[PDB]
Amino acid sequence: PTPTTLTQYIIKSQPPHSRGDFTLLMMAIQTSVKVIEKNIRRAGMKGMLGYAKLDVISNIAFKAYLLSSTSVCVLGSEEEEQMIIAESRRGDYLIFFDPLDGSSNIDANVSVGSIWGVWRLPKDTTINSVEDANAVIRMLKGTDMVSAGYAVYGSATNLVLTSGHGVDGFTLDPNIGEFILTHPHISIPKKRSIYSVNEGNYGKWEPWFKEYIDYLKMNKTTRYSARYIGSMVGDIHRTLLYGGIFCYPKDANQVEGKLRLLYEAAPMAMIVEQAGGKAVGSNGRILEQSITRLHQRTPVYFGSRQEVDLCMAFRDR
Amino acid sequence: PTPTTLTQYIIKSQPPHSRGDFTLLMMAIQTSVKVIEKNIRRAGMKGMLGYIAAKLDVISNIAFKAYLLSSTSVCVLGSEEEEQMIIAESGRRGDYLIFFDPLDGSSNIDANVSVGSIWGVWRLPKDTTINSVEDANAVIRMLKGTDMVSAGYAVYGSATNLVLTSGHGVDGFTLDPNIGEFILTHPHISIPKKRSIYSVNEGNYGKWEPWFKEYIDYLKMNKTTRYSARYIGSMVGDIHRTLLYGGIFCYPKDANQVEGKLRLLYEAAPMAMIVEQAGGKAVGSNGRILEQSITRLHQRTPVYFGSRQEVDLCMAFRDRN
Amino acid sequence: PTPTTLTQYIIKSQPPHSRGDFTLLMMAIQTSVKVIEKNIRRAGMKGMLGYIAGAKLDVISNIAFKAYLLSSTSVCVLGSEEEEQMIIAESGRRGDYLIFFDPLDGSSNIDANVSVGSIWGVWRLPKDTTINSVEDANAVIRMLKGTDMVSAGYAVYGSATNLVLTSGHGVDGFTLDPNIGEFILTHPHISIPKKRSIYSVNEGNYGKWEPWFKEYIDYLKMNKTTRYSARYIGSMVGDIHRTLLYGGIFCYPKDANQVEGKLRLLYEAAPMAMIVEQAGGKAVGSNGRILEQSITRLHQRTPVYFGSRQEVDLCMAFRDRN
Amino acid sequence: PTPTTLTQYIIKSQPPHSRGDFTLLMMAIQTSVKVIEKNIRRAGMKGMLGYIAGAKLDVISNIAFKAYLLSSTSVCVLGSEEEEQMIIAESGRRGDYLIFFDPLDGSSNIDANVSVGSIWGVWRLPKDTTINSVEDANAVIRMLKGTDMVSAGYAVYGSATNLVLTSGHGVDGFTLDPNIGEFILTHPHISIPKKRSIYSVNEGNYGKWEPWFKEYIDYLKMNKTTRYSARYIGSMVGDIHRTLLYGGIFCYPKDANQVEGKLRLLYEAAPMAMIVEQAGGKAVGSNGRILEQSITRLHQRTPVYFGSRQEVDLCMAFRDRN
Ligand SMILES: Nc1ncnc2c1ncn2[C@@H]1O[C@H](COP(=O)(O)O)[C@@H](O)[C@H]1O
Ligand SMILES: Nc1ncnc2c1ncn2[C@@H]1O[C@H](COP(=O)(O)O)[C@@H](O)[C@H]1O
Ligand SMILES: Nc1ncnc2c1ncn2[C@@H]1O[C@H](COP(=O)(O)O)[C@@H](O)[C@H]1O
Ligand SMILES: Nc1ncnc2c1ncn2[C@@H]1O[C@H](COP(=O)(O)O)[C@@H](O)[C@H]1O
Ligand SMILES: O=P(O)(O)OC[C@H]1O[C@](O)(CO)[C@@H](O)[C@@H]1O
Ligand SMILES: O=P(O)(O)OC[C@H]1O[C@](O)(CO)[C@@H](O)[C@@H]1O
Ligand SMILES: O=P(O)(O)OC[C@H]1O[C@](O)(CO)[C@@H](O)[C@@H]1O
Ligand SMILES: O=P(O)(O)OC[C@H]1O[C@](O)(CO)[C@@H](O)[C@@H]1O
Ligand SMILES: [Cl-]
Ligand SMILES: [Cl-]
Repeated sequence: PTPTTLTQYIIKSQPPHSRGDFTLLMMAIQTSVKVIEKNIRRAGMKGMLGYAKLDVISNIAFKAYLLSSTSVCVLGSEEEEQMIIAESRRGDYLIFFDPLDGSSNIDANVSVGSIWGVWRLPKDTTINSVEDANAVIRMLKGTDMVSAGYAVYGSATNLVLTSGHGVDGFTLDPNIGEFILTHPHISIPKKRSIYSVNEGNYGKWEPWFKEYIDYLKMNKTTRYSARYIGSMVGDIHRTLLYGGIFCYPKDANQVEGKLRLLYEAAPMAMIVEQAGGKAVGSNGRILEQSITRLHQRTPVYFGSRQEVDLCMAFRDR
Repeated sequence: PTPTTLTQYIIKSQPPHSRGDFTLLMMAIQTSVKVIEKNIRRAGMKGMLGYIAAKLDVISNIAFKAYLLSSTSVCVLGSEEEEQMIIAESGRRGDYLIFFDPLDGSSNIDANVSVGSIWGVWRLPKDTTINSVEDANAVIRMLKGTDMVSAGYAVYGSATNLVLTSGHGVDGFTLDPNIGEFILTHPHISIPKKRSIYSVNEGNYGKWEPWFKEYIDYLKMNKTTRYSARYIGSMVGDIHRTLLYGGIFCYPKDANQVEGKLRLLYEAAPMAMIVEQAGGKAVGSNGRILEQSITRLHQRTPVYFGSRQEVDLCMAFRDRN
Repeated sequence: PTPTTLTQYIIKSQPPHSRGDFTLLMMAIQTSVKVIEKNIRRAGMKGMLGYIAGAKLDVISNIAFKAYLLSSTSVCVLGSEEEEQMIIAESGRRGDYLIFFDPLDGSSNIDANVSVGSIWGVWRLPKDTTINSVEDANAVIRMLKGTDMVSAGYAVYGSATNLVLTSGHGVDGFTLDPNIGEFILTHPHISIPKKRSIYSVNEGNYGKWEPWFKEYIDYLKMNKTTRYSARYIGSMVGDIHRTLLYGGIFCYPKDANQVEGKLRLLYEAAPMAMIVEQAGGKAVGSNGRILEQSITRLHQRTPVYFGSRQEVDLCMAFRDRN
Repeated sequence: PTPTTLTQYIIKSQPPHSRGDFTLLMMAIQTSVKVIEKNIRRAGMKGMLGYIAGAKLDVISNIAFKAYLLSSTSVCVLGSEEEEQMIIAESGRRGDYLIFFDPLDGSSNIDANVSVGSIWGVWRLPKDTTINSVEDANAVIRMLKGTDMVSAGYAVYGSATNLVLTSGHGVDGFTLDPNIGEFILTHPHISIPKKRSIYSVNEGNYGKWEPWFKEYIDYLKMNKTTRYSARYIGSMVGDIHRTLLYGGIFCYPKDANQVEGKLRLLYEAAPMAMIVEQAGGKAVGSNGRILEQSITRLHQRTPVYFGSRQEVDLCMAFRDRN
C-alpha cells in the first residue's frame, strides 16, 4: 500500500513486553546517521552565513545521540583510546562504533560509512568504571551481539541492519528524510567472481594468500573482476548485494591484520553471516573470537560462502 | 565576501564579444547535473505518490539531452549509450558538438557507490556545416582532442562535485544542497607530480601485455616505494581521486580488448583535457590522447592518466620492454 | 544533550503495557505530514522529468493521509472531511481507533501558496462495541463526545512546518528540520496567554451576523480602553496556530446563510477545541464547551469562539447580556 | 521542452549592449532569497551540531541580503528598511544602482511561521550625478520618482516560495523547486483581474480611520449587490501576492496615529506599486499614483490602495464624493 519506513520497521520489530530501550537506541542511531550524512554531503562547507574535520563531527554526533537515548552504559568510538561510561541516564547496552569509516576517502568525497555493534550486559554484572568495562568486554563474544549495522554514504545513502533475524537495507529518501525499505532480507549470492583487497601490499602477504590471488587471476575456469573502493563499508555493501569476497589479510607490518574486532569486523561479520555469507579470520568465525584487548585487530575474509571457502582452501592445503 | 557560485564563475569567464552561446551551454549542463544527481540520490525510488499508484541510465540520458537541446547552442549531440549522433533541428542550431557519457560507472549503480557524468565540447571547424549524420561523420573525423573548447565531469559520490576546464586550468565545485548551487571549493586544481597510488582492474592481469604486467609487479615488489591500490570501478570516481590525491589510473590493452575499453570521444579525450589542464599526463598507445585522430565514432583507446612522474614510470616499462 | 525529536517524544510517551497501536498511528500521521508538506512546497509542480514526458493538492493530501493510516493496522474507521462516507478498514487489518481528519484545511489559500494545514482527531471504540459496517459506525459516532477523544493535532504548512499535538497531557509543538527530515521539539507545553488584543474572523460576513456578535466586534474597534489588531489568514489551522502562540480569539460565528456556523464538529472544531483547552484557552460553541456537544450527524457544523480565556469570556458576555 | 528557470530568464532578458551589471544584481538577489528562505524554513533552529556546542531572523535576512548585493559590484547605495542610514559601497566596488529593500516583511508573523517576505526596488543613478557620501545620497533620493525605477520584486516565503519580479515589461512569477534549488517559471505575464470581491485591511483600526474610508468598508459589508470576503495575513507580501493572483484590494489607509499611513515609500510601497501596475492593477496613495510621488525623506510613509483596477476605483469614488 505504502512503502515501509525504518521507523515503522523498528517499532513493528519490537517484541511484546520489551522495555523500549532498544527501540530508542535504534531511533538515536538513525538520527545520527542523517545528521552525519548531511555534513558529509556538504563536504564540511560552512553555511553561507558565517563566511572542523568530518571525523570529529561524525564522532560528536554519534556520541551525543546515543548518550541522549538513556539506553547505553558503555560507548566505544574506534578513534578514542578509552570507553565512555554513561554517568548513572544508564541502560544495559554497550555500543561500539566507527563513526566515519574510510577516512582516506573523505577528501575525494567518494563512498564512506559508519559501523556499529550492540551488546547487552551479561546477567548479574554492572559497570561503574573503565576497569569494570575492561573486565566485561573480555567476557563478550561476537555471538552474544544483539544488533549490528552500517550506513553507507555513497551516491545514495543506505542503512543496513540486523537483530539476528536476517538483514534489511533501507535507502534514504531525501525529499521527506525517511529511510525506506528497499532491500528486504538481503541474501548474499553463494558465489560471484569479484574480489576486493589492496594489492599494493602483495609483496608483504603470506605465500598462501599470494597463491590465492594468483589463482584468481591465472586460472582457466573463471575470470574474476577486482574492486577496492578503500572504505570497508563501501566494499562490504557491494559484496552483500553483488556477491564476492572482501579481504584484509595479514602482512609483514600488520601481523594481526588492520581491522578492529569490536568496532568493525565483528559487526560486519554478524551482518554478512545473517545475509547467508561467511566471515572468517585467522581461525574460523570472527564471531567466535575472544576479545582480549579493546583495540584488538584481526584479518578478515568476508563474503560469498563459496568464495570464502576457496580462499580458506589455499590456507588449509 | 561571499563564496563564488558556478553560475557567477561561468558568466565572469565569458570573454568580451562572445555570443553567449557557450555560457548558455554551461548553464544547461549545470542544470542537467542537478536533475541527474537528484534521481541518483533517490536510487530511482518512485515518489510516495507513485508507489500508491525507469533505469537510471535512461533517465540520465533523457535529462542531459533535453537540457542541451533546449539551449539552442548545439548542432550535434553524442551519447555514449546511443549508436548514432543526434543532429539538432535547424532553427535551433548553434555550432557546438557535445559528446557525453551521462552515467559513467554503470556497474556501480545497484550498490549506489560513486558514479558520474562526463562531457567534451567541440566547435565546428571554420567553413563547415552539418545537415545530416553523414556530414557529422565527416566532421568528427577531422577533429582532434587539441581542438576541444571545454571538458568536464560530475562525480556523484558522498558529495557531488563538478569539475571543468575551458583551457585555462581546472576548477572544481561542490554542490551545496541547502541552496542548490555549486560552490567553488577546489580552485586551480594541481595534480601532484608523484603519489604512490595506482588504479586498475587486476582481475585482467592474465590478459595484459608483458610490459604492463612488469610495471604492476614493480609497483608491488620494489624496495624503494610502497604503493596503495584503489579501484572504485567508475572512471569518474577514480580520476577524481587521482586529480586531488595524485597517482595513476590505467585501463590498458588486453587479449579481449585489443584497443582498450574506454571510448575516445565520450570519455578519454575529455578526461585527458582535464588531467592535462591540472598538470598531469594523459597518454594512450602512442603519446597524448588529445593528439589521436578520430576514425570511428565509438573508437576505443587504452589510457594511462595521472601524476606526470607516475605516468613516466609506466611508459618507461613500455619503452625498455 | 541533543534536541528531542517527535519520534522520541511519541515512544517515550507510550504508557507501560500498551499494545503499541497508538504509537504506530502517530508514526503513520507524522509520515503523512511530511509527504503532504513536500507536495505543498512544490506547489504541485511535476518533476523536471514529468514535464518532458508531457492532480489537485486536496486529492493528493487525502490519498496520502488515508494510505498511511490504513497501513498502520491501528484504525477501524477513517473519516475525511471531503468525503461523504466513512471508510471501514478491512478486517484482518483492524484496530480500535477512529480517525477523523481534514487533510488540507484552508483550500481557498492553495493557489496563493500561503499558510494551509491538516487537522486530525483520534477516538477509541467504546468498550463492548465493534464496527463491521457504515451503519455500525454511524451508531458509534453518535455516542461519542469530544471529551472521549484520546488525541488531537494539526500540521501548519507555513513559512516553516509546525506539528502541534496533545494526548491529554498538555500541548507540544514541533518544527520540521528539512536538512534531516525530523520534527524537533521547539514549543514545549504551549500555554496560550489569558489575554491578547488580536481577533480573527471574516468581517465580510458582518451584515449577516447576529446583533450580539456585531456589538462584540464594534466594541473591539470603538472602545476606549484597548486597541485590537485584526488578523485573518483564511486557514483555520494558520489562524489558530497564531492564536495559540500569540494569544487572541478566533471566531467563526452563525450567520443568516450558515445557521449552525461553517466548521465541522468531528473534523475541525472538536480536535482544535481539545488542543486549545489543553493549552489553557477556552473553546466554545452555541452553548458552552465544544467538547461536550453530542454528535448527531457525521458532517455536523458548529460555530466556534476559540482562544485566550479572557477574550472568549468578553465575547460570551456580549451574548449573555444580549 | 524543459521548463524555464529564473537564471535562464534573467540572462535571456539582457538587452544587447548591456554591461551585465543588472544581470549580476538579479543573480545576487536570487541567491539571497534562497539563503533567507532556508533559514526561515528552519524557523532559525541551530543545526544539530550547533545544539551540542551550546540570531533573530530579521538580522540574518538583512545580513544575507546586504552581503550578496555588496558582492555583486553593481550597487553604489543600499537601503535596508530596518536601518536608519543608507550604506554607500566602497569605491572600487561601485556600480550605478541603488537598491532599497525590506529583507523580512511581516515581522509580526515570524513567531507563528506563517507567510513572510522580502521586497526590493532598484533605481539607476540620474545621468551626470555621483555619490561619495550619505549627503550626496540624500540629495539623489530626493530627485528620484517611482517612475524612474528600473526593477522591482518580492519573494513570498509561504507554503511554497514564490519570487515575483518585473523590469518594466510585465510581471513574471517563479516557484522554488526545492529538489534542485532552482526558481521555475510558473506564473508568466501575471494579469491581476479587473474585479474580485476580496478586501484586505486591518479593521482593528476602524475607529481611527477617516470617514470616507469607514463608509467604503461599510459599503463592502452592507451593500445588496456584491458579497465581499475579508483576508488579512498581516504580511504585505503575503496579502499582495494573493491580490495579484486572485484579484481584490489591499489597503493600509491613514489613521489618527498614522497620519501618512504605515508603509514606507522607497522600501515597500513604490516597489509593490510597480509590480501591481505592471500586472494591470492600480496602486494609489493620498493623491494618485504612488509611482509619481516625490521622495522628501528616506523613511517617508504613504497610505496604499493597491489591487484590481475596478476595486481601487470604487474605493477612490468614496474619497472623491466624500
Ligand atoms: N525494535 C526491535 N527490533 C528488534 N529486536 C528488538 C527490538 N526491540 C527489542 N528487541 C529485542 O528485545 C531485547 C530487549 O529489548 P529492550 O527490553 O527494549 O531492551 C533487545 O535486546 C532485542 O534483542
Ligand atoms: N563562459 C565562458 N567561459 C569560458 N569560455 C568561454 C565562455 N563563453 C565563451 N567562451 C569562449 O569563447 C568561445 C565563443 O563563445 P560563444 O560566442 O559564446 O560561443 C567559446 O568556444 C569559448 O572558448
Ligand atoms: N505514544 C503514546 N503517547 C501518549 N499516549 C499513548 C501512547 N501510546 C498509548 N497511549 C495511550 O494508551 C492508550 C492505549 O494504547 P494502545 O494499547 O497502544 O492502543 C491510547 O489510547 C493512549 O491514550
Ligand atoms: N537581465 C536583464 N533583464 C532585464 N533587463 C535588463 C537585464 N540586464 C540589463 N537590463 C536593462 O538594461 C539596463 C542596463 O543594464 P546594465 O548595463 O547591465 O547596467 C538595466 O537598467 C535594465 O533596464
Ligand atoms: O589503506 P588501506 O590499507 O587499503 O586500508 C583501507 C581500510 O581502512 C579503513 O578505513 C579502516 O581504517 C577501512 O574502511 C578500509 O578497509
Ligand atoms: O568493469 P571494468 O572492466 O573494470 O570497467 C570499469 C570501467 O568501465 C566504465 O564504466 C566505462 O564503461 C568506467 O567507468 C570504468 O573505468
Ligand atoms: O472563507 P471563509 O468563509 O472565511 O472560511 C475560511 C474557513 O474555511 C476553512 O477552509 C474550512 O472550510 C477554514 O480553514 C477557514 O477558517
Ligand atoms: O500590524 P499592522 O498594522 O496590520 O501592519 C502590518 C503591516 O506591517 C508590515 O509588516 C510593514 O511594517 C507589512 O508587512 C504589513 O502590511
Ligand atoms: Cl565510491
Ligand atoms: Cl499565511
